[PDB]
Amino acid sequence: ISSKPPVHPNLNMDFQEKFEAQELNPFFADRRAMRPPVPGTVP
Amino acid sequence: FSRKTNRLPALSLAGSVFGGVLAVFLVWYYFSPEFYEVGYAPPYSHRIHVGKLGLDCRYCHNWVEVSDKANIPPTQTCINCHSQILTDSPRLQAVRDSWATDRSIEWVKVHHLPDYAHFSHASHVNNGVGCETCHGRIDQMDVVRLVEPLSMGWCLECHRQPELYLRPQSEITTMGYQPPADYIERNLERIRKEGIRPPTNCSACHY
Amino acid sequence: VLVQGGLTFHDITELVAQHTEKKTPKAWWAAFSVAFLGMLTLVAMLAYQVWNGVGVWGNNIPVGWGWPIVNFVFWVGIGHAGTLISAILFLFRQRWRTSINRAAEAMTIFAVICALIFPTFHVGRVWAIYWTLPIPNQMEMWPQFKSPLLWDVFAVSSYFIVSLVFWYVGLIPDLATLRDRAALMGRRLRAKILGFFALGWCGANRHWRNYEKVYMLLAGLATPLVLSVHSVVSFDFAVSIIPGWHTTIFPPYFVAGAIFSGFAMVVTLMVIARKAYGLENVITIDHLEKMNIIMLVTGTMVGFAYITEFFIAWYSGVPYEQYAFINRATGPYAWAYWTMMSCNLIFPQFFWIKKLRRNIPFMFIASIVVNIGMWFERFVITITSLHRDYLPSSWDYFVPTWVDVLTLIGSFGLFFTLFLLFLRFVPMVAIAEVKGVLPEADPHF
Amino acid sequence: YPGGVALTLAQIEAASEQVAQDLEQALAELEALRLLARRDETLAPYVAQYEAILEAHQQAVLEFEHWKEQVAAHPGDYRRANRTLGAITARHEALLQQYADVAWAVAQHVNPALLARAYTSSGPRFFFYVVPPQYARQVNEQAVPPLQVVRYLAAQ
Amino acid sequence: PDPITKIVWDNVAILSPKTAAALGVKAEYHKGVYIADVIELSLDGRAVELPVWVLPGHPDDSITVYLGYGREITSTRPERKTPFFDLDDYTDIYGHGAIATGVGVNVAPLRRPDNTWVAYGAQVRKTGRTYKIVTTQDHGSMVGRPLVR
Ligand code: HEC
Ligand code: HEC
Ligand code: HEC
Ligand code: HEC
Ligand code: HEC
Repeated sequence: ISSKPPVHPNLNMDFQEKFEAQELNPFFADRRAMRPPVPGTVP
Repeated sequence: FSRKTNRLPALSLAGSVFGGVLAVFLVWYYFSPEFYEVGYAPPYSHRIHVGKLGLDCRYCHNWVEVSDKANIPPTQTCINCHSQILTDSPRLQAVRDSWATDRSIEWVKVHHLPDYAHFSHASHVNNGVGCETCHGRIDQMDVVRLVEPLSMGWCLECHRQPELYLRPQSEITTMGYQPPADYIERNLERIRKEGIRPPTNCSACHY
Repeated sequence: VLVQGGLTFHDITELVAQHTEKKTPKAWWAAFSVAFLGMLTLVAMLAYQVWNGVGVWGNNIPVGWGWPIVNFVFWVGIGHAGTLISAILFLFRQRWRTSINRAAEAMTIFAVICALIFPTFHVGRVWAIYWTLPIPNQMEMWPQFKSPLLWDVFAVSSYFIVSLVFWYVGLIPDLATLRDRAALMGRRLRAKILGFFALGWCGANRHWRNYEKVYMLLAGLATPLVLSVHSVVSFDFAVSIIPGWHTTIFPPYFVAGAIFSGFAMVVTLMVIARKAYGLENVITIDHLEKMNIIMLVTGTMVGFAYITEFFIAWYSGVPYEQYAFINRATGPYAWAYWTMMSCNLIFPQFFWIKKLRRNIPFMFIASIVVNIGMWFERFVITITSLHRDYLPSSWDYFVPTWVDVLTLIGSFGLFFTLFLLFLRFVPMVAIAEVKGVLPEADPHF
Repeated sequence: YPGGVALTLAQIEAASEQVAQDLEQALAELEALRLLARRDETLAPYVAQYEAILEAHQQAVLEFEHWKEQVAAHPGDYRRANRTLGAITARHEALLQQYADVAWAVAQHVNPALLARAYTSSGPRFFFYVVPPQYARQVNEQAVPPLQVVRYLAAQ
Repeated sequence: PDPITKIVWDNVAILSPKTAAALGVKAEYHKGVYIADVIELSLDGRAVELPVWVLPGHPDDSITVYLGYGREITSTRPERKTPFFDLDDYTDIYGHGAIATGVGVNVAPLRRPDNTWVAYGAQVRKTGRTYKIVTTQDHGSMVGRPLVR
């Protein structure tokens, strides 16, 4: 219902300063956290 | 001084009593500041891909059976079919350009419990929990209501009272699922056998 | 006789009225300046704190605490003095407390205010402290009642209340007196309407008997609480595994520290509440004389424990507890403990000379010095065995920052700031019972 | 909290009976292990390595009565059955799992191969793009014995 | 922390108490922070100073000056000032510059490249600027306690 992002008072640790996969990364050209791998790499 | 302050204990008492009444019949603490229908970049409209296209959920929400924090799909999934099915709309030119470029689709999200309380769908789904219970009945949902709060006090009611919810794992992703009668006793025989033993502790998700 | 004053029942009302009659003091205008400036320095560094982080205080991790909680034990240990001369002195019914009592729970309640701020603020996450309370919160979570840091909360959130409600009830006849004066002689006609805290007072038989048994009740029902409040605030130390804390004599001890701290400040207030704005006829100097005994009681009961500490190091201590007190005397804090124990022992055993040293000016220069050891007593006992505890790896001196000291100072600031504030509004002396106890209120005439 | 405690009291009984039937099996295997590997291995810690679990398993039986009787004594508290049942199944599946870890080493010395019927043997998490564990739990469940592990070694 | 001495953020010179008590320097601490004297060692007219710390292990007439720690670094990011009401200097370890600046003194250029680990001819000069040097342990030598046995 409450169409906006709802009030969470303590935003201390919701959006951690580190970023998990599939999350915004405000550094790179493509705003993206994955940074896909170079070809030829092997697990 | 004043003659009719016999009425003054009333507003002292009653307004103090109403202090309790207004406190507890007003809280709605994780039900009012949770639910919302956000405006995406394109509207996905789960209604259409599910409610009249008959797709189950593992198609584009892959890695929910095996991973933790299952993925929103890439753009590539839409390019399976929306490369050559529609090719017309002024609704997903972001999508076609995104496959033709590198800027991924600017997806907002919901259910974002904090990243100090981890979670794993596969730990649940493989053990028989359905999306009707937790992410709501999506089959008729143009945009996400997040009808469940996904807060702890509700997250934990299942880990204390699980057998009211868990599914038999046969066709778990079925929004039109009424469970059977004698549901509970048909379930506890699995917790006796499958031995799921849900967590009650701090170690599980908060680390 | 225990008050020296050529008074009758009326002579107090004209006088304490003159102490609350008109609003034009000048020394006030200086105290409310320097004290509020002290309070300004407090919050100037206390929100500077929370926007930034705890470590601006001088706390390393072994000594996690430093001066703030030290001051919490101070600014609550200082306060038990006021409530117990309201309670104890009625239990033993020495008929003697009346000259000073009503000014004392002030000296407690404001101490408890500037005390309680520390547990709310030496934490790093202040905003997330309501979790500490047992509210059925937004999840199925509740606090942990095996934690004396929680007992402190209920204790102080009860001790602020019981001491208040026992002080507020203590001062009903004042508001009756002032409500009675506001009509015929006083500030305004609209001070009467402010004095509804009288709560329909008439001094009747039907409820005055009840007032006595209630004052009896809270006496015999706040003392069992006082002996649990500061004991809780000692339990937090001694419950631990630290050798300098786990010694079990501490809860009686710190209580005696609260005596030997609190009266060591009340005398500082009474001296300065006796020179310029004083009651020669009601604050009899013989009162302070018989006051410093119960100080000097704890001038030696505090001393006996130091012997036990210093003894059990030689009797059956752990090889760490053996070292724990050699640290206290010999080590970094030799400036503290040698002088502290000596300060808290010399001056009391140098106190009783000229029949308890009735002389008033010695009181100020001594009552300070008796108290300065208390801030050391809790900076010593807490910290001197909190480093050098069960490892050499956790050996680290405690360097207190320049913000540690402005909070200490600010605690004096808010104390005087708010102690003076209501004190100028409420009456100082327990004028109800003064004229009711020692003077000719007795029916034998 | 659906209908009280008396509902769960049937399944908690159904767990304790599995334990009682395993008193036979574990103590039966404890005979068989002394018979199978008489001298084919060190066996001095390694046999007692199997016995050390056994005194715990039997100790829990008297407890599983005490656990249970504290529930059936008063059926008015739902927050004890789910827990006593979560404790039993864990204190049960553990001892099943601890029997196995000591029993797979038996084959590990008699056979030079701890067999490919040992465990799920799925792999790490990045080996899910190839092999979801779903496949594995249908391998492990439908292949691995809980306590038919050494009777299986009667076939060897 | 180095394993020898739990030292961080500064190059050092470690030596015996017998040379220290025959040279005139110490690792005195009256605040549990190890205030330190200096050396101002001088080789061929290429002298620099550094904190002297002491260890009861090393032999006569020898000091093990560790390298690195004197490596000037040039920053592209700002120093990130915030108001005096806010703490940044104590926290923003990457703030005042990049890290390698001024953490110690550079020592590599002093030696002779013949057998280029050792060196002679350090006309030591116990001079001032006696500044801090920080550790985690801060102490040592348990008093016969049960911690290693
Ligand atoms: C089938 C039964 C399920 C499907 C399909 C999905 N879920 Fe879940 N889910 C839950 C939470 C608390 C989150 C947030 C994750 C986080 O913040 O770390 C999610 C996440 C998703 C997502 C992606 C959104 C995201 O990246 O956060 C998808 C597509 C998704 N879930 C689909 C909670 C639960 C839950 C209650 C236990 C259950 C049973 C499921 N989710 C199961 C399914
Ligand atoms: C692709 C064709 C999809 C199908 C079929 C289903 N989902 Fe969906 N889902 C998809 C996208 C691209 C998104 C992003 C939301 C947006 O902003 O448009 C979603 C969203 C969800 C969510 C919420 C996740 C979030 O954004 O925080 C959930 C819980 C979810 N989807 C679940 C779900 C289920 C259970 C489905 C089948 C029953 C299903 N989705 C279909 C992509 C696609
Ligand atoms: C093939 C299996 C499909 C996949 C994969 C996805 N979509 Fe789809 N989508 C599909 C059809 C057949 C239709 C049309 C049905 C109708 O009611 O007209 C759609 C429709 C949409 C729309 C609506 C377009 C509009 O009305 O303007 C959108 C916005 C849409 N689809 C988005 C979408 C996305 C973002 C997908 C991947 C995440 C996706 N679809 C997958 C068939 C298929
Ligand atoms: C049913 C309605 C559930 C809800 C809602 C949530 N969980 Fe769950 N969870 C459920 C079950 C039946 C099980 C046990 C499966 C088994 O075989 O063990 C679990 C287990 C977990 C675990 C397991 C520990 C792990 O593997 O790391 C975790 C961490 C967990 N659940 C987390 C979790 C969170 C964070 C939830 C809400 C926010 C949540 N669960 C809800 C069933 C249900
Ligand atoms: C999942 C497996 C959890 C378990 C078990 C426990 N907690 Fe929980 N907690 C969890 C989530 C997903 C959330 C977020 C709710 C929200 O407000 O959005 C929480 C919340 C808390 C909090 C409050 C944090 C806040 O920002 O308000 C606390 C203090 C907390 N949880 C503590 C806690 C403890 C002490 C638990 C067991 C020891 C515990 N939680 C269980 C997830 C889960």
